[PDB]
Amino acid sequence: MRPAINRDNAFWFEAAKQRRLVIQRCAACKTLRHPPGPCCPHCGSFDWDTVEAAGTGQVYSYIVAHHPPHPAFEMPYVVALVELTEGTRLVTNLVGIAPDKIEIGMPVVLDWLEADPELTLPVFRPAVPQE
Amino acid sequence: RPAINRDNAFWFEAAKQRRLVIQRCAACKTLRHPPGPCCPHCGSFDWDTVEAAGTGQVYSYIVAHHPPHPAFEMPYVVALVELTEGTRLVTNLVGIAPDKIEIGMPVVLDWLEADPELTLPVFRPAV
Amino acid sequence: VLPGAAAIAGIGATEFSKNSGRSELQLACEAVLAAIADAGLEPSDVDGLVTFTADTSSEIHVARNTGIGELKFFSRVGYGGGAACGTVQQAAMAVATGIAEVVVCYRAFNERSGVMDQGADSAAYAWLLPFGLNTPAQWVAMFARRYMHEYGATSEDFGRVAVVDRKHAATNPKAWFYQRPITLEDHQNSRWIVEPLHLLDCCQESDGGQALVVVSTERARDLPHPPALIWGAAQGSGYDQHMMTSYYRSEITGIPEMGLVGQQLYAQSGLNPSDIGAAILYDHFTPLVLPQLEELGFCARGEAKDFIADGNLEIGGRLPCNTHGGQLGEAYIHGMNGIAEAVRLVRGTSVNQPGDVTNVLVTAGTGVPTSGLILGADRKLR
Amino acid sequence: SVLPGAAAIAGIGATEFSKNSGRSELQLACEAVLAAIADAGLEPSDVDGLVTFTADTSSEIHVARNTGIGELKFFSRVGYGGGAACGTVQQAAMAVATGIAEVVVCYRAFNERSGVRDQGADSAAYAWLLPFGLNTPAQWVAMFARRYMHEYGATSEDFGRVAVVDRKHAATNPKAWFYQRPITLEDHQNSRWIVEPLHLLDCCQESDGGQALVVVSTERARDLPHPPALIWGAAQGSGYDQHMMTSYYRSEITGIPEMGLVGQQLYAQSGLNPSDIGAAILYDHFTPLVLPQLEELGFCARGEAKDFIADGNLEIGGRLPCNTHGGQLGEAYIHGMNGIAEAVRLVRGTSVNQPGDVTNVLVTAGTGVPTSGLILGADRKL
Ligand SMILES: [Cl-]
Ligand SMILES: [Cl-]
Ligand SMILES: [Cl-]
Ligand SMILES: [Cl-]
Ligand SMILES: [Cl-]
Ligand SMILES: [Cl-]
Ligand SMILES: [Cl-]
Ligand code: NA
Ligand code: NA
Ligand SMILES: [Zn+2]
Ligand SMILES: [Zn+2]
Repeated sequence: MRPAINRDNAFWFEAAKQRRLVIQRCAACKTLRHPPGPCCPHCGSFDWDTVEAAGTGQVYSYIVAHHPPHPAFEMPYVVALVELTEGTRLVTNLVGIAPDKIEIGMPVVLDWLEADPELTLPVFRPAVPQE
Repeated sequence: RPAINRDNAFWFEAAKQRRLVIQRCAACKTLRHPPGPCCPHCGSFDWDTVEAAGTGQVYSYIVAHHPPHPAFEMPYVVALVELTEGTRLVTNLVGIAPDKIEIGMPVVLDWLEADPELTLPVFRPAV
Repeated sequence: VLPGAAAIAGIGATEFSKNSGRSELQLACEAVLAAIADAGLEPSDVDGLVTFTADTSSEIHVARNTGIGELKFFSRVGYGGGAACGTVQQAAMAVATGIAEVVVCYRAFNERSGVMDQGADSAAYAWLLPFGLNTPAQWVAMFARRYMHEYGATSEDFGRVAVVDRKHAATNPKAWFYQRPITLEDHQNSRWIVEPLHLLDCCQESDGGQALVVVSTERARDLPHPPALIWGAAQGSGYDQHMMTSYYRSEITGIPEMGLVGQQLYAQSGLNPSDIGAAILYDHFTPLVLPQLEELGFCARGEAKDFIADGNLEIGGRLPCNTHGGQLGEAYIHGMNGIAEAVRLVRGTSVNQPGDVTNVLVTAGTGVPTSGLILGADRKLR
Repeated sequence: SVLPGAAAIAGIGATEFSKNSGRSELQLACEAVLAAIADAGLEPSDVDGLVTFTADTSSEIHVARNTGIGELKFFSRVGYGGGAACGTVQQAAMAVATGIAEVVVCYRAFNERSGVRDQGADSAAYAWLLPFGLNTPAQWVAMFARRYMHEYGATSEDFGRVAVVDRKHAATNPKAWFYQRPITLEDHQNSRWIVEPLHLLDCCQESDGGQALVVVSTERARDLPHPPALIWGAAQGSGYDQHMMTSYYRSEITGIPEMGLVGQQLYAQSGLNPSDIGAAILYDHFTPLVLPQLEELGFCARGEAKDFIADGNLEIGGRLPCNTHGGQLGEAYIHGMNGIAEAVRLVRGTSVNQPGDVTNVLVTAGTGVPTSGLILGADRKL
């Protein structure tokens, strides 16, 4: 699969290909925004840059997909809503943990998934290894 | 292959048999074209078809020059034909140079093979 | 003046099935003609048509097939089932301003039997599909899990919604699950789709069409049925609204955009929650029924589970709910069939009529920009 | 809920109009929307409604979360491409007149020049066109134009005079693509055939860009920076047996009955006659349908638009100054929305080609489709 990339989100997937997880930021008022877009809703500036995330966060919510089967994944699989330390949130996969062991608020850290030779994606794993 | 669904498939199936048809309300017998599932005159969803006589007149027409169309030699003609039955139909007009077409001229039905899976009505001068 | 200016005078529907055997346009035309006839009108009386952005039977195709002919009003509302009550707001607005006299709102599709550009709508999927977050059930599940965390609701609390839906559907001959009620045990035994949602938390897709005729309240008084006056009609989209995935707000366990709908409905109509005698609460998935009750003021934040466990959604309870069976039990016509049930409740003609009902609150799709109505008995004797 | 005169356009905003914007459709929308809000002396958080076209890819929620508009109480679409332009403003005025919304932004933004290019009724309509090679808008219009020539004796030079006056006005408009680039009638007749009877210079080019318009109550507009452009008429129209660009099956196909229907409402709403119209912005993505528009709107007799135009009435010094920005043909093809902006300028006094004081301006939307129009005018008083 190729993500639905256009001019307003290409920067984030390009950073991901370089194994940098980034957050869009207004260059004028420095307010972060995610999901991204061309304008700052706080001050109206169209000038923006990015900050690199620390790579830390917490499970804010999650889902455990059981049925129907997804082709690209072993079932069941987990998608988490991760609240990054910087204060924005991010949907991504949560790997390395049995679904019944997930706790809301648990600390997680960034890892990188090569979804295919063309696509590298950020994913999160528990800060505490599951053995 | 045209944009075929359940409400216009009958027309292209008939065209496959070299029959030009017009949808008709089974209840009040009023013809309609382009087709649709309902009669706007009486509300019936029952319909059948009548076969056209194969005659009509050029009601309007266009001559396409540019840009190029892949499936046609440029220029080509598309005519709005008024059938004797009173409905109209868009088709191509062949067998006449574009500068010789006159509004109102009589035309007769012919059949165009276009790909080996699509047959289409075409019109040419009565003569 | 909008509130009370217009009313629903006609409802019309095809059968709801899993295979209509005919085109979406034919279904739309059938439902539209049925609603027109139900209002005691003729197609030539219609001068307005409203549907959803995604509906493939455009206003002009409906009009030339049905004999509606010319139109002075034709509009769409987006965001899928979020739009259902908005289509009626559109019609009421056109009536109140004199743009149109007779407006038909419709939706018809073969969602059970039927078979990306550079824009922002397409690009929104980049945050979802690469991670396998690809279905509406999963999008809803992300909210439901957090609501459980914050308020201690359980799967059985969501299941009670399914049970009451199916209880009402079981006595509704038009419902897909006519004569097939479920138990809470049935709900809990049904397989996981996406935790915390079981199979029985999720509605199935449907083939069918639904239409509604809106006229002035004065006109409706001369038509055959008790008018269902449009006392409130509202749209709502919240701060940082996304399509099913508004996961980035300070709190994600409510539905702020439904709170905004409700505030307008109560202000428009001059009513309070205590004045509402029944509710049609959009329920393509069960869990968001709970925050809907809270957003609309029927119980305190986090206490919908208690409101439901106490029996208040039952026919004999304080807030009889989804008396047709809901999207979950009757049919998934993206909320439009719920508006029809609200009309029946006002008329007194519901198959599960909970006695006399003066005011009915109806909501549209949850997780999206949304809408609502308050339909009420005619307030004559002023 | 009186509609005529209740609402006004207080702000207009646009990106540059180009052949390659170098940025996204959403960015263009956001730029035009924020420009229009600032033009009205307002802030994004003041906005509570958004209206656009069905095909616009920058949905209301994406515009709102990018610009800081935040919550919305009103969000609707109008279909049929450029036919919708004036209908978006009708929507806004109706929401203002009914109290649904206080501040509504109508917008359209796209990269139609530079951007890369089912079983429902809309898709199926193409079955009557594509198999015969009738696949472009120029060709759909040409079919009408040829019949208009036949019935009324109009010639290609009559259509050319529209292109000439359009380009004369664009030539003095710095925002127009054809700024400083007028044409002669000889240029028009020498330009290559596209589809007879249309030459290249009968056809507008595609554009990249965004256009937005801010609509508020007339009372509120009186406190904002510019002379209010009151919405004295706002109407939609779809005719008997209406098709999408191809209504070839009517008894007569040389008029535009749906535009006559728009005009009837505009005049009735506004209390005006054709003689009261100080200028006309007539949709002109192709030149030939300007002629039947003049007839449908009552400025001249059936079949005599060629004479009305030959007499010089469309010039800046004529009795019906027309397309003073250059039109879609000369300025930019923003599917009619930039024409509404020029009408606002004419009421304000700020057109680059201002013909003097202009009290009332009639604007039309797309031709060949379900369509719309406006009458904008000066404040009749306080
Ligand atoms: Cl994607
Ligand atoms: Cl040919
Ligand atoms: Cl289980
Ligand atoms: Cl806020
Ligand atoms: Cl109770
Ligand atoms: Cl067009
Ligand atoms: Cl030439
Ligand atoms: Na009509
Ligand atoms: Na707002
Ligand atoms: Zn900023
Ligand atoms: Zn009939």
